[PDB]
Amino acid sequence: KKVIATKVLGTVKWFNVRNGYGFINRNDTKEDVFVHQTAIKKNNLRSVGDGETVEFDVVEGEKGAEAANVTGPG
RNA sequence: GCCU
Repeated sequence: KKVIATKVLGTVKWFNVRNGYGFINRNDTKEDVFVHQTAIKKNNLRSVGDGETVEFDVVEGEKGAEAANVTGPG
Protein backbone atom coordinates (compact mmCIF):
# COMPACT_ATOMS: atom_id res chain seq x y z
CA LYS A 1 0.00 0.00 0.00
CA LYS A 2 1.35 3.38 -1.09
CA VAL A 3 1.68 6.27 1.34
CA ILE A 4 -0.21 9.26 -0.05
CA ALA A 5 0.43 11.78 2.71
CA THR A 6 2.21 11.86 6.06
CA LYS A 7 1.74 13.63 9.41
CA VAL A 8 -1.81 14.64 8.48
CA LEU A 9 -3.98 16.13 11.23
CA GLY A 10 -7.68 15.31 11.48
CA THR A 11 -10.72 15.08 13.73
CA VAL A 12 -12.42 11.76 14.49
CA LYS A 13 -15.98 12.04 13.19
CA TRP A 14 -16.95 8.73 14.78
CA PHE A 15 -15.41 5.37 15.69
CA ASN A 16 -17.49 2.29 16.45
CA VAL A 17 -15.76 -0.31 18.64
CA ARG A 18 -18.33 -2.96 17.70
CA ASN A 19 -17.69 -2.86 13.95
CA GLY A 20 -14.04 -1.97 14.48
CA TYR A 21 -13.91 1.03 12.16
CA GLY A 22 -14.80 4.70 11.74
CA PHE A 23 -13.95 7.89 9.87
CA ILE A 24 -11.49 10.74 10.38
CA ASN A 25 -12.03 14.16 8.80
CA ARG A 26 -8.76 15.52 7.40
CA ASN A 27 -8.09 19.07 8.59
CA ASP A 28 -6.18 19.96 5.42
CA THR A 29 -8.69 18.72 2.82
CA LYS A 30 -11.88 18.45 4.90
CA GLU A 31 -12.45 14.97 3.44
CA ASP A 32 -13.38 11.83 5.36
CA VAL A 33 -10.84 9.02 5.41
CA PHE A 34 -11.70 5.48 6.46
CA VAL A 35 -9.96 4.25 9.59
CA HIS A 36 -9.84 0.64 10.76
CA GLN A 37 -8.98 -0.43 14.30
CA THR A 38 -5.78 -2.19 13.19
CA ALA A 39 -4.48 1.09 11.76
CA ILE A 40 -4.46 2.76 15.19
CA LYS A 41 -1.32 2.81 17.34
CA LYS A 42 -1.75 0.91 20.62
CA ASN A 43 -2.56 2.29 24.08
CA ASN A 44 -5.00 4.44 22.07
CA LEU A 45 -7.71 -1.00 23.00
CA ARG A 46 -6.94 0.04 19.44
CA SER A 47 -9.39 2.94 19.41
CA VAL A 48 -9.99 6.67 19.10
CA GLY A 49 -12.78 8.81 20.53
CA ASP A 50 -15.35 10.90 18.68
CA GLY A 51 -14.27 14.50 18.17
CA GLU A 52 -10.64 14.11 19.24
CA THR A 53 -7.70 15.34 17.17
CA VAL A 54 -5.44 12.67 15.69
CA GLU A 55 -2.29 12.57 13.56
CA PHE A 56 -1.94 9.94 10.84
CA ASP A 57 -0.60 8.91 7.45
CA VAL A 58 -2.93 8.49 4.46
CA VAL A 59 -2.45 5.33 2.40
CA GLU A 60 -4.16 3.59 -0.51
CA GLY A 61 -6.00 0.50 0.71
CA GLU A 62 -8.06 -1.85 -1.45
CA LYS A 63 -11.22 0.28 -1.45
CA GLY A 64 -9.51 3.67 -1.55
CA ALA A 65 -7.74 6.05 0.82
CA GLU A 66 -7.56 5.18 4.51
CA ALA A 67 -5.70 6.25 7.65
CA ALA A 68 -2.60 4.50 8.99
CA ASN A 69 -0.37 4.81 12.07
CA VAL A 70 -3.05 6.85 13.84
CA THR A 71 -1.93 8.62 17.02
CA GLY A 72 -2.50 11.75 19.04
CA PRO A 73 -0.91 14.99 17.78
CA GLY A 74 1.42 15.23 20.78
C1' G B 1 -12.84 -3.49 7.07
C1' C B 2 -16.50 2.39 3.97
C1' C B 3 -21.01 6.04 7.21
C1' U B 4 -22.27 3.89 12.97
